[PDB]
Amino acid sequence: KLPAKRYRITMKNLPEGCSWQDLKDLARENSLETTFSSVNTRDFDGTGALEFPSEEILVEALERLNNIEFRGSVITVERDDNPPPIR
Repeated sequence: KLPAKRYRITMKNLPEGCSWQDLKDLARENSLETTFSSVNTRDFDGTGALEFPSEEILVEALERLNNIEFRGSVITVERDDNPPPIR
């Protein structure tokens, strides 16, 4: 796989109305502070994205959120780095 110089991750398999406020609530309550959040309600893809101020919370929250049962659905988190081109 490729490296990553950030502290953000994306969620998948989360077909719920969990909005920025929701994910932010559970995140902060689960010992995970985030500075940025985002979700996709426009479609039924059930995928979100969160970011932490530090890497410690990112790796921890990622390993603590990765593969989790919620509302009868198994949600998973995976980092996705998409930096700019070389030009």
